[PDB]
Amino acid sequence: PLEVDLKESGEGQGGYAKEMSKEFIEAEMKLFAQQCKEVDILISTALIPGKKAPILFNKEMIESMKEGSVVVDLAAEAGGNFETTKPGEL
Amino acid sequence: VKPGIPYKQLTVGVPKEIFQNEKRVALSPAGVQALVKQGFNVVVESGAGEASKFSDDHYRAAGAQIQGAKEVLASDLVVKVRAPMLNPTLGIHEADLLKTSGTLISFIYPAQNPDLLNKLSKRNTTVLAMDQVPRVTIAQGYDALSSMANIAGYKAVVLAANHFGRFFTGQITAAGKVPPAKILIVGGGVAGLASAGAAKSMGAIVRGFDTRAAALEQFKSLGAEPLEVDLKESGEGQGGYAKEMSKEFIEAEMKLFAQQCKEVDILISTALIPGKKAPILFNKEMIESMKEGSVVVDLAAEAGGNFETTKPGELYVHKGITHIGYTDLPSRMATQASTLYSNNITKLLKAISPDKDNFYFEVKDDFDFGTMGHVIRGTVVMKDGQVIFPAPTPKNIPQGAPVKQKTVAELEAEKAATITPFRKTMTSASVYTAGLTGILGLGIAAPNLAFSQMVTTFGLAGIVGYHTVWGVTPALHSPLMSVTNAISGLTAVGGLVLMGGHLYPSTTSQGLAALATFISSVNIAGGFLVTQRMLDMFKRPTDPPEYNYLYLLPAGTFVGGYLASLYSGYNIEQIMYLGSGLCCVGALAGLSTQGTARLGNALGMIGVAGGLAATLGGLKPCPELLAQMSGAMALGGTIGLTIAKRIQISDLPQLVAAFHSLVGLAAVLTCIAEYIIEYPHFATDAAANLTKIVAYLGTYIGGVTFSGSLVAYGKLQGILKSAPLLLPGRHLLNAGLLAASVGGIIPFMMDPSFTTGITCLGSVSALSAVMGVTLTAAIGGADMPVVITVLNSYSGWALCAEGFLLNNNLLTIVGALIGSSGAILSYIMCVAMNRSLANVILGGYGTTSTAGGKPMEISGTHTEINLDNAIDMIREANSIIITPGYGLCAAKAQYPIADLVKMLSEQGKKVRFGIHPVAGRMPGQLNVLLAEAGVPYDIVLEMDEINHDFPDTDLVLVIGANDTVNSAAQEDPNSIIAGMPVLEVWKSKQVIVMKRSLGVGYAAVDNPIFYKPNTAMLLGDAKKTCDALQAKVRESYQ
Ligand SMILES: CCCCCCCCCCCCCCCCCC(=O)OC[C@H](COP(=O)([O-])OCC[N+](C)(C)C)OC(=O)CCCCCCCCCCCCCCCCC
Ligand SMILES: CCCCCCCCCCCCCCCCCC(=O)OC[C@H](COP(=O)([O-])OCC[N+](C)(C)C)OC(=O)CCCCCCCCCCCCCCCCC
Ligand SMILES: NC(=O)c1ccc[n+]([C@@H]2O[C@H](COP(=O)([O-])OP(=O)(O)OC[C@H]3O[C@@H](n4cnc5c(N)ncnc54)[C@H](OP(=O)(O)O)[C@@H]3O)[C@@H](O)[C@H]2O)c1
Ligand SMILES: NC(=O)c1ccc[n+]([C@@H]2O[C@H](COP(=O)([O-])OP(=O)(O)OC[C@H]3O[C@@H](n4cnc5c(N)ncnc54)[C@H](O)[C@@H]3O)[C@@H](O)[C@H]2O)c1
Ligand SMILES: CCCCCCCCCCCC
Ligand SMILES: CCCCCCCCCCCC
Repeated sequence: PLEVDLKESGEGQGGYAKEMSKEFIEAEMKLFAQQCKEVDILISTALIPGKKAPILFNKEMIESMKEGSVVVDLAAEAGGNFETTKPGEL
Repeated sequence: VKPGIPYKQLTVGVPKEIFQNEKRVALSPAGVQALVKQGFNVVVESGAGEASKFSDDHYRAAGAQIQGAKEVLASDLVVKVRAPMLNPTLGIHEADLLKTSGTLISFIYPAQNPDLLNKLSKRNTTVLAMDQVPRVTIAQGYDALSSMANIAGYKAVVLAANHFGRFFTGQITAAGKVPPAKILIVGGGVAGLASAGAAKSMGAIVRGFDTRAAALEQFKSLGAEPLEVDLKESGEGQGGYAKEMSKEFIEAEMKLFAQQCKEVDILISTALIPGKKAPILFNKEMIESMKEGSVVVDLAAEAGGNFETTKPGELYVHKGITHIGYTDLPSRMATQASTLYSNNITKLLKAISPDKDNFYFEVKDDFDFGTMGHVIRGTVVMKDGQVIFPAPTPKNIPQGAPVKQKTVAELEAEKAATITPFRKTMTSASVYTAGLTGILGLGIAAPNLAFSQMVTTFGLAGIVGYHTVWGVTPALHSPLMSVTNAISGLTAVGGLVLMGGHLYPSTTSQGLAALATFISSVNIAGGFLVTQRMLDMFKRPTDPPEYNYLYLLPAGTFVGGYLASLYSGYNIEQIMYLGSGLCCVGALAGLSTQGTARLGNALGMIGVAGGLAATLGGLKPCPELLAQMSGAMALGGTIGLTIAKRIQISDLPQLVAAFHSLVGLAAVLTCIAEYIIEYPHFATDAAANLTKIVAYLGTYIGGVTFSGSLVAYGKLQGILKSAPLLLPGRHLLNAGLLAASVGGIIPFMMDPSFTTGITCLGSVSALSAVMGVTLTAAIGGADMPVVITVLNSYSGWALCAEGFLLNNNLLTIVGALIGSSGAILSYIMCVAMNRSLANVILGGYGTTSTAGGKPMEISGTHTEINLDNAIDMIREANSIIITPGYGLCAAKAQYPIADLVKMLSEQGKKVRFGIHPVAGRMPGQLNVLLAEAGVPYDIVLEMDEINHDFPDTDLVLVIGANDTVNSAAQEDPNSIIAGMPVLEVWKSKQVIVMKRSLGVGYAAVDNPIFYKPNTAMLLGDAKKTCDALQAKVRESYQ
C-alpha cells in the first residue's frame, strides 16, 4: 500500500469515492511521477461516480517509462485516466 | 609465449537478422558491458535491438560503437541468433560478407544444412554451434535450447489464456461456483515443466504425462497429476532421452489421451524424439470430441507435429477448438529471449578461454567425459574450413553410474531395524526388574525409619528435579548453571550444625566446620551476584518497568514469620526446610520463560535465607558462638561479592569451575568432621554403619569434585596446556585407583578403631583427588565443558551425601535438584554432538556413528572475495542468518556484530541469529555474550528452531564456526563427526565464511562447504572485518 503526504478523507457519502482537491491531485501525480520510472505494468481503475474519470498521468509522465512497458486503462469509456488514450484500440 | 591472440586486437559483432519476423537480438547491453569488461571491442549494427526493445543509446552507454551493416559481419567474432542466409537487401549471401579467419556463434543445425557448411568451408572459417553443446553438468549455464524451451513453455501458457474464454483459478463468490480449468501437458522436458509451473501457479490443475520414469516424478514434485498407462514397458532413450516406442504402446497411449481428451480444456503437446519427427498422438476424431471453445497448443510444430490438424503458424478456429501452432514462439518474448541468449553466449565465451588478454580454446579429441574438452569438441562443428561435425564418443562414462553412498541416517536405519521387537521389551523389562530389585536392596539395608523417609523424599525430589530442568529455556542454560552454584552453597547448613565452642573454635572438628561455612558463604554470595548480573543483560530496553523489590514482601514475612514464632515457643524447622526446598524448586522453575527469570533468582534467595535461618535458629547458639557463625558467613559473603562483581562474562566458565571445588572441599570437610564428632557413639548405635558408608561416599565425591574442578580451572584459564596429556598405562592405573577406593571400605568396616577409620578417610580423600586429576587431565581443552557439567552433578550428589548423613531434608531436596540439572545438561551436550560419556571421558576416536576408516576426499577449489563484494552481497540480500562460534567471542567481535544487526534491522531486513548447542565453552554461553553485546533475545534462535528456515534465506554469515556447519556430518559415514547435528548453511543462497586461513578446526580435517560454489571465503581476523563491515554500512547509508 502506497501513501501520500496529505491527510484528506477520500470517502464521500458512502462506500463510493468523491472528487479530490487540486492540491491532493497534484501530490498524487507527484507520487505517480516518482514511481512511474520504476514499474513495468500499470493498471488504472479510477472511476468517480457522478462525472468523468480523473486525469492522473500526463503525456510526459508516461513517456518516462522503460522502452516496452504496457499501460492498461480500464476507465476508457468514462473518459480515461490518461491524456494519451485512444478509447478503443491498441 | 601464450598461444592466443589478445583481447584488444579482436572485435565481436552483432548483426541484425534478415530472417522473416525475427525479433530477438544476439547480445543485450548487459552482455555488452561484459566482453568489454573482458577485453573485446564491440560493434553493433544500427537497427539491431528495436524489435527486442533495446535502443542504440544503451549500446553506446555500454561501451560499444554503433556502425553499419557490411563492417559488422567483417569482424573477428560474429555473434548471431540463427544461421546466415540470403540477404535480399544487399543481394549477396551473408557468408560471403564474413572475413577470412573469422568466428561464428550461431544455431547452425549441421545435420540439416550441408550447403551452409559448404559456403562456410569455402571461406575458411571456424564455426561454433550453440545447438551442439552436450547436456552435461558443467555446461548447463550455457544451454540455449533449454532457455528457448523455458520461454516457449511460458509463452504457450500465456497464449493459452487470452484465447481461452474462462478463468483458470475459479472462485467461490456469492454469485455462483465457477470450476477451475483443466490442462493436460503431453511430455515434460523443459517446456513441459515450464508450462506445468506456469499453469499451476496461475490457478488451474495439471494432469500431465511423459514416457520417461523421471519426468513423472518431476511432475509430482511440481504438483501435477502423473498419468499411467496399462501397457507397462520400459522408457527407452539411452543417455536420458526418448526413443520411438512400440505400436501397441502408441495405440494404448492414444486410448488414454482419447479418454482424457473429452474432459480437459487446454491441451499443450510437447512430445519430441531426437533425430525423428514428433509422434502423431492425436487424431481428428480424437480432437473434435473436445468441448467447444477449447485451446490446443502444439509446441512441436517445427519438427512435424503431434496432431493430424496443425497448420504450422496459423490460428484457424476449426469448429470451436482453437489450434495454436506457432513455430517461432520465443520470438514473441524477444526481450527475455535476447537476455537469456546473451547470458548463454557470455557464459560460453567466459568459459572456453578462462584467461586474461588471450583467447585460445584448444580443440582436442582425447574425450574425457564431464570435462570441458568434451564441450569444446562437441560445440565446434568447423575448424579452418575442415568440417569436424561427427564428434567421436567420450572415453569413460561417469554421471550415470549408480555407486552413490547412502547418507548417515540411512545407515542408522539398518541399526534401528535390526533390533527385534522381542529384545526391546526384554531389555525394558530387564531395566525395570533391576530398578525394583535395587529398591528392595535399599530396603533390606535400612537401619531405621529415618533412612526410609529420606530415601522417599530423595526419590521424589529427584523426579521433581528431572521434570523442572527440562522445562528451562535453552537460552538460559548458563544462568541455570549459576543458580545451581548459588544454591549449592547450602553446604554451610552442614557446617553450622557441626560448629561449636565460643567466639573461637575449641576442637579440630569445630575448625573444619568453620572452614566449610566460610567457603560455602563464598559460593552463596558469588552465585547470586553473577546470576543477577547475567539476568539483567537479557532485559530489553523496550520492556516495561519491573519492580523486583516487591519480592521483599514474601521474604520479609517468611523468615520474619519464622522468628516471631521462634519468639513464641514453636519449632518450625522441618516445615521451613520444605518451604526452602519449594522456593529453590521455584528458582529453577521460573527460569523457563524469560519473563519469569528474575522471579527465579528471588525465590532462590528466599529459599537460601530461609534454610540458613532455620538451621541457625534450631540450634539456639550462645551469643559468642553466633558471633563466630555470623563472622564466618560475613567474611565468606564479602569475598564472594567482591569476586562476582569484578569479572567479565567471558571468564564465566572458570568461575563456575572455581565454585564446584569449594563445594567439593566443604563436603570433605563436613564428612571427616562428622566422623570425629560422632566417633564415641558407634558403640551404642544401631545406625553406626550407615553414617560411615555415607561419610565415606561423601568424602570420595567431594575429593573427586575438588581436584577435577581445579584441573578444569587450570586448563580453561590457560595455565595448563590444553592438550590431552596421556599417561602410558592410564586405564590400568584408573582401574587400580577405583579398585583401591572401592576396596578401602572393607578395612573401614570390620574394625571399630579410630586410627583405622581416620586413615581410611584420609586415604579415600587422597585417592579421589588423584583420580580427579588423572581423569581430568586426559580430556582435552575443547570437550572441557563436559567436565564443567559432570562435576556440576557431583557437587549435587555430595549434598545428598551431606543430607543422608545429617538427617536433613533440605540438603537432599537441593542435592537431587542440582544433580539432575548437571546430568541433564551433560546429556544435552553429549547428544548435541554424537559422542557418549564413555567416549568423552575415557577417550575414544570420533563418534558413535562413524564406521571403518578413510573419509572421502575433497573436491574443487574455494571462492575467495574481499570486503567490497561481501558488502555489495549483503546489500542485495533481504534475509540474513548469522551463525556465530567461539571465534567471534575470543576476538571480542560481538559488539560490531550487534551494531551491524541493529543497523540492518533499521532498514527493514530480517536478521536473525542461529545458535548451535555446543558453540562456546559452557552451555548457553553464546546467548549471554550476544545479550551483553546488546542483541534482543527474540532474534536469537536455537539450532532446532532455525534449521528449517535455511532454504528460504538470502544470506548466511558464518563467523568463527567450523564443525557446527560441516556437511560431512550428514553425507560421509567415515568422518570423525559423522552424525553430529549441524547448522545446514549450504542450503541457502550465499554463504560468507570469515576465518584466518584455510586450515582445520578441532577435528574434521577439511570442511566440504568451503569448496562449494555457493560459498565465498572472506579471510582475515574477525574483529577487523566486522569493524570494516560496520564502518561500510555506516558510511554507505548515513
Ligand atoms: C527490606 C525489608 C525486610 C526484608 C527482610 C527479608 C530477609 C532477607 C532476605 C534477603 C534475600 C532477598 C529477598 C528476595 C529478593 C528481593 C528482590 C531482589 O533482590 O531484587 C533484585 C534487586 C534489584 O535488581 P536490579 O535488577 O534492579 O539490578 C540492580 C542491581 N544492584 C542493586 C546491585 C545495582 O537487587 C538487589 O536487591 C541486589 C542484587 C541482588 C543480590 C546480590 C547479593 C546476593 C547475596 C546472597 C543472597 C541472600 C542469601 C541469604 C543470606 C542472608 C541475607 C539476609
Ligand atoms: C549419596 C547419594 C548418592 C546418589 C547418587 C545417585 C546417582 C544418580 C545418577 C543419575 C544419572 C544417570 C544417567 C543415565 C543416563 C542414561 C542416558 C541414556 O539413555 O543413554 C543412551 C543414549 C543413547 O542415545 P540416544 O540419542 O538414543 O538417546 C536415548 C533417546 N531415547 C531414549 C528416546 C531413545 O546415549 C547417549 O545419548 C550418549 C550419552 C549417554 C550419557 C550422557 C550423560 C548421562 C548423565 C551423566 C551425568 C553424571 C552422572 C553422575 C553419577 C553420580 C554417581 C555418584
Ligand atoms: N560448547 C560446549 O559446551 C562444548 C562441549 C564439548 C565440546 N565442545 C566442542 O566445541 C566445538 C565447537 O565447534 P566449532 O566449529 O564452533 O569450533 P572450532 O571448529 O574449534 O572453531 C571455529 C573456527 O573459528 C576460527 N577462529 C578461531 N578464532 C578466531 C578468531 N579470533 N577470529 C576469527 N576466526 C577465528 C578457527 O579457524 P581458523 O583458525 O583456521 O581461522 C576455528 O577453526 C565442538 O566441535 C566440540 O568439540 C563444546
Ligand atoms: N542439468 C540437467 O540435468 C539437464 C539440463 C538440460 C536438459 N536435461 C535433460 O534433457 C532433457 C530436456 O528435455 P527437452 O525438452 O530439452 O527435450 P525434448 O524437446 O526432446 O523433450 C520432449 C519431451 O517429450 C517426451 N516424449 C517423447 N516421446 C513421447 C511420447 N511418445 N509420449 C509422451 N512424451 C514423449 C520426452 O520424454 C521429453 O520429455 C531431459 O531428458 C533432461 O533430463 C538435463
Ligand atoms: C545398590 C543399592 C543397595 C544394595 C544393597 C544390597 C544389600 C545390602 C545389605 C547390607 C546389610 C544389611
Ligand atoms: C551394613 C549396613 C549397610 C547400610 C548402608 C548400605 C548402603 C546405603 C547407601 C544409601 C545411599 C548413600
